[PDB]
Amino acid sequence: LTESSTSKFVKINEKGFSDFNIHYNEAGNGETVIMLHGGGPGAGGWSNYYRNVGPFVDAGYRVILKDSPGFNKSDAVVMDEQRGLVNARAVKGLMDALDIDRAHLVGNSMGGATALNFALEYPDRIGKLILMGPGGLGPSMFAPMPMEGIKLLFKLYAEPSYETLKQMLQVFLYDQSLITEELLQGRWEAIQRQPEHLKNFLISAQKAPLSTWDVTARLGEIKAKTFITWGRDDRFVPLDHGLKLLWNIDDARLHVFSKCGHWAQWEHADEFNRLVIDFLRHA
Amino acid sequence: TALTESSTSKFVKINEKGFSDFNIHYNEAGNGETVIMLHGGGPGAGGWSNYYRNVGPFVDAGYRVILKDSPGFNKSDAVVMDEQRGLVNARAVKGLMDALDIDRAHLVGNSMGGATALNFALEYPDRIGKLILMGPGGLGPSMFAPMPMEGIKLLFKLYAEPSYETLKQMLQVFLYDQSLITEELLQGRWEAIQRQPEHLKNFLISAQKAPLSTWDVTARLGEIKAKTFITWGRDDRFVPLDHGLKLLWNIDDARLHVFSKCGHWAQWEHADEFNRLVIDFLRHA
Amino acid sequence: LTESSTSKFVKINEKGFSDFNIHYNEAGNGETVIMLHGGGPGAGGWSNYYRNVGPFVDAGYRVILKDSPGFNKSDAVVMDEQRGLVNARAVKGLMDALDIDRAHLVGNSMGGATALNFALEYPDRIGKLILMGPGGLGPSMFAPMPMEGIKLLFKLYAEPSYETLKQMLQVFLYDQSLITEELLQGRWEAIQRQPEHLKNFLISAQKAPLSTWDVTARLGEIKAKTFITWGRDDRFVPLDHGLKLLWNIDDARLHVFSKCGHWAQWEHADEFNRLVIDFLRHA
Amino acid sequence: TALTESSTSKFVKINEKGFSDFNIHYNEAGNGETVIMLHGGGPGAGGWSNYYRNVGPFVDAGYRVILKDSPGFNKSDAVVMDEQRGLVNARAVKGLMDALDIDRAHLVGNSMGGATALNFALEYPDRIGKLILMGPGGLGPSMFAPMPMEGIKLLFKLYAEPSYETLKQMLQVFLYDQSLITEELLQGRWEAIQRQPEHLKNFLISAQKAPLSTWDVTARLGEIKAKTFITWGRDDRFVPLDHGLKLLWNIDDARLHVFSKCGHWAQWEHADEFNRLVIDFLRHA
Repeated sequence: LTESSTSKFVKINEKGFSDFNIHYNEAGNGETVIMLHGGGPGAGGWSNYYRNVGPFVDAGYRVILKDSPGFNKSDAVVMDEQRGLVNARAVKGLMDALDIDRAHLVGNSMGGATALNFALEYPDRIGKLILMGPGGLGPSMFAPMPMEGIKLLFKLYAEPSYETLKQMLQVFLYDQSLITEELLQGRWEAIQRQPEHLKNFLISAQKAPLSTWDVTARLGEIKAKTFITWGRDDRFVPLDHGLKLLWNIDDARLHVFSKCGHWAQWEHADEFNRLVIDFLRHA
Repeated sequence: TALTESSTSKFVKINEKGFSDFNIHYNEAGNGETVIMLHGGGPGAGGWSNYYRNVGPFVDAGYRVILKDSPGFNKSDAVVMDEQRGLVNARAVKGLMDALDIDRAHLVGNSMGGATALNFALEYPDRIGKLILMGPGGLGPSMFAPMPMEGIKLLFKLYAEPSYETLKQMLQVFLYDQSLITEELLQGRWEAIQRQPEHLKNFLISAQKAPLSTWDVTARLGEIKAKTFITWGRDDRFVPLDHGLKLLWNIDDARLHVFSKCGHWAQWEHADEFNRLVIDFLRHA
Repeated sequence: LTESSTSKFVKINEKGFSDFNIHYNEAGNGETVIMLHGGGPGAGGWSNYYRNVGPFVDAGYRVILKDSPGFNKSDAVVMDEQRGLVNARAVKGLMDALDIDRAHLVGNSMGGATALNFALEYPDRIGKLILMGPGGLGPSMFAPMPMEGIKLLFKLYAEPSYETLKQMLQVFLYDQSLITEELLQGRWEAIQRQPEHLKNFLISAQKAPLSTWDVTARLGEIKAKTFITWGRDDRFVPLDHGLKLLWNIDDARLHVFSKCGHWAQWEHADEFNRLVIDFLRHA
Repeated sequence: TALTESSTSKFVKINEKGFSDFNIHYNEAGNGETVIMLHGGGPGAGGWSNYYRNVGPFVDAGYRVILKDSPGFNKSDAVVMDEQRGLVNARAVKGLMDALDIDRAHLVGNSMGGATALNFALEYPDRIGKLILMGPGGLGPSMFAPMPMEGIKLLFKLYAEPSYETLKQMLQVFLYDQSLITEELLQGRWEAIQRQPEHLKNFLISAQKAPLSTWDVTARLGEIKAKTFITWGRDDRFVPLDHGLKLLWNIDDARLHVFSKCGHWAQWEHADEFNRLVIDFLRHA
């Protein structure tokens, strides 16, 4: 499987979306599993889950790596509401235009916020819920905020540069040796590729700061089976939020990887894949 | 042969520091890599009672499974210990391995058994494979839970004043869903208490000689190089959830899994999930 | 100062209150400080703050030890709403009939929930906010619930007895030697004195379980200077809620006493008094 | 005499384990019970710089205040240490007390100074009065914060590549309200770095000989009998808030106070509150 071989597009229509073009990568048959990427500059479906797409399709699943509105190859956009909620509406739209009643969700950071919102708004359209360091869960009980990674994230959005990108990555990953010239230059080009997304993201932040993302109060509503994962060494989202989800979502479980940053499905792809696939198959 | 408590029941004499021709009872089945499961420290605890929902699946997965009765518990010989139990128990595990010609073994440890497993990993690093901890005890104070915790108070109350009712109360506190307690579970455990009364008295004499605080091996966790899998019940009223974090941060290569709607016994209350997760860990980690 | 010498009554009129008689103990002149008791059987204004009333009045404060509706000498009542909110309405009523525009609040357990609700509903009628192991803050991130103390609390309400009372007290206090025959028999008589309160409390619990008490979502609204105290060894309310309040209430501080149960103002009266009086005078 | 940095500036030669006629600089004023305040470990740290917002109020409250410059910092003599700094610094505090005929002293310690105070309480229990800890360092891993923390990364970066800009960045990370940084605070600290460059190099050589991990005295906290007051900034990006809990649970008689909207320096960013709380503790605890 490759980026282009799975590259596809589709227009959607929802509350705040009218003939909006959404990009994504598809492969495999069976139950549908929609993986949602984070909110960092240059983020995208394939770039974030290219190490999970293969194993999951083999496991007999229909994998869809979706590009959220205002990211990668999906159309640009400015949001007046918390991205979590808006992103979820975009998800429903993609499954409607594509005719998909049920879908398993896998979401990291912004993707996790999106997944949480989707489960709250459309509980009848979601299968199992998988969260990897989801964002927008309010204050941490131990970590000063904004967290290290968040400060670098906004810094990168407001003042894009190779240097700042690297600094963000060094804080993004636990094992510094994983930061290669290929990875650096790779995402570097992605950011410069579509600057409009960077500015639009910042404008949206103005309209809806992270505080409008906190859906903690509605966690008791989610009834979908949930699997929470966290990198023990995540400098972007607080580890204690993993406990928050574990205690407030009726049926959930928590798995924490050691020597792991904010990119668990990538830094510990093998264990992540085995765990989630096992979770989807037997849970 | 059918796999039952009786069909798997065996005994072996061990020799090690503090042990001379000491009889250890255990339940064994299967062939392949060795997995020794170590039980908790409550009155009436034993290998079979702790792990009867796990032995079958592990054997079927291709492992040689040994459910060991630690010294001073169930069918193993009686003893009054003057040293911390985790260390003494660890010496017993080595003694059993030596006696059965087992070079290396994966360890699964619950509570006292978890402390035992940690001591084993520290004292005999070349004799252990992977390390599985299920709510290990003796790791010192909690950063959030007042101590002694509910489960510990009932454990000591049962040791001093054994009764069927107090046993039921302790089991209830150790669970998330108290309705899961069966008449058969209670009866089996009550019989273990009634039929080996000396173990309760000896445990208390031992506890006075070596308080639970002497079980704390936190300071040496950084020495453990065995790949470790830590499991905890989100609703454990016996040992503190934050100790799972303590282990996750201090042991070099570990991962932590917390089960929701689960009391202290993750291996029992969430047996299927526990079995799948641990077997996957042993096979692919 | 004594119980009777400060014993007083007063009728109030609020949303769910019409000519409702509220009891309390008063002494001293100056700024008004209203202390609210916990929700355990036999609880009451004087019985819970008799070690703090003296020092505070001397500090130049007008101290009012209020009996919440359905407790001690105040009229009986059955609530259909979370007690925190109802209790706050009773507080406003007491200050209205008594003509008190501003008041400093000191609340333990149920009293803390009451204080939080009052600050949220009537922010223009509160001075400084002092919380001591306040209840109704949702799930704990570490403590299994119901907590040890809560189980004994309900056990005592449903099946009143000398034995259960003692067991509750042993879990209520850190230092077991403080449990004397005088204290035991003392509160024992108080409980049996008015059984109607016990049954009414249980009925109210049916109408509004602890889940309707969680006002966490509105903590960001409180602007009153807040002082949070917690017993390190509290087996009734989770220590991590102290951090919850510290992070969500704009201007707060946290003090944790070691070797201390769920009755901080009593178990560590001297330090508690110095700290809070200093807080009221200089904060 | 007016109380200024210069008017309080003094020097004393000390003799102790590892010290022979070693010159220690300190700032002193007041009379009464002795309170020795120990500074943090960042480049340019010193007694006056750490505590100039506290010395006046403490002296006015009736205490003899000594703001000590630890070995290898500010105006005290240079040194390359091969043992953990907290212990070596503690020996220096005793040396200073012996040289000045001070029998017992209350200690206030920030960061490295907090580690120093803990070591002092452990090694010389009969020479300490009350113990005040303000964000003490070297207490091992955090149960929640990834390490090294932001403040630690900047501290080591400044030690290796000193610059005014990196100094400002470090100070910003150590505060909650970054706008509180003044030109005078930065200039004073920058001068301490520029005028004693050897301290930065010696600190790094010392750190290689005795990593921060050797500073961890967690295992002995139960030995401390001094009444202890632990203070922490809720927004400390240098040392973890949960270590405040660690101290609260392991030290026999302690209390914990956490300031909101406060970075690492509770004594500086919330000076008035800190002064009132600590003075009340020394007087009535």
